[PDB]
Amino acid sequence: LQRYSSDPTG
Amino acid sequence: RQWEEARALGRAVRMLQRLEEQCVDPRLSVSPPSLRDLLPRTAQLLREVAHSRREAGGGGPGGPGGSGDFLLIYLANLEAKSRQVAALLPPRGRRSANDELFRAGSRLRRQLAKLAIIFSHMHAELHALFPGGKYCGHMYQLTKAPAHTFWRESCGARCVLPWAEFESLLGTCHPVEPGCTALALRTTIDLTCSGHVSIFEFDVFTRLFQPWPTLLKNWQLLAVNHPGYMAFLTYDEVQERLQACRDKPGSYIFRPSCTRLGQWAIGYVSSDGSILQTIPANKPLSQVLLEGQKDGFYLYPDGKTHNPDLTELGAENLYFQ
Ligand code: NA
Ligand code: NI
Repeated sequence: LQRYSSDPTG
Repeated sequence: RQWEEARALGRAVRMLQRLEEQCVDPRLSVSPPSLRDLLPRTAQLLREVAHSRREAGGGGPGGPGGSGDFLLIYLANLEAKSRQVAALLPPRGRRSANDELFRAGSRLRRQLAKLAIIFSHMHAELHALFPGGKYCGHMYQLTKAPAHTFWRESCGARCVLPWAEFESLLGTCHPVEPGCTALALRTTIDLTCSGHVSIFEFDVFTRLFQPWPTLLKNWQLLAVNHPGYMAFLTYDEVQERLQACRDKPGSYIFRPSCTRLGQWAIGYVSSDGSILQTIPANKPLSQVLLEGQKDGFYLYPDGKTHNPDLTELGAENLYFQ
């Protein structure tokens, strides 16, 4: 898996 | 005087090479920070520094706080830290040991991750102050201008300072309460546990706890007194910690990213129960938590119910930006 996912605040 | 520093750099490099051998155990690591990537990474950078300075008119002036002084302290510390790792995970290696060194939650495991983090920070500092071996500490630019202004008016061209002098200087701008508060701050700022604060270490901290007018306030409210703040944790440790909070979607904890220094890594449990980690750019931490709260993502620090109200701090931080 990717390590650092997208910012969920947009 | 031409050859002491060279001997120092050489001694270090050989020691890194020797320590790399002791990290023979498969369970290491391999997620950042990993001593096994770091050791030869740091070794080569030291060679570059050694090499860049055979042929040097540089870099910069050479009083205390200059490049020569920086390396004297830096190398001393690297050696100290290397011995601690040596002692932790002997010998050549020998067999497969120690089993506790890799149980999630164990003490040794924490002792090891903390050392691994120190190595990551030690390499990061060197890479920042001697990119490609070439010293730039007399020109280095801090990311947040008011921090930069401060560091250059207080410290001049110096890239490094003893803690005591640094505290005194910081104190005349943001007062530092003596005792346990002053100790906590030192522990947070002195990433390399060297007893000295570098223009790099200061860049990290002033970015992490921006904005400048509330620097210490932010550190106090969001780190010292926030139950979601986890000092000096690795990524894998976060994953392990939040395993228990997989029940409570919205549970979260935050720490400084290890691979993007100056930045935060929020770790949260999603709706699905999956543990996700995200690095925000490039807002104050107060803005990050408030928005994550308001959107349902960041609700329960350490899996616990008390989430400090940061409404005023967030407003105060936007006002100062
Ligand atoms: Na330090
Ligand atoms: Ni120390």
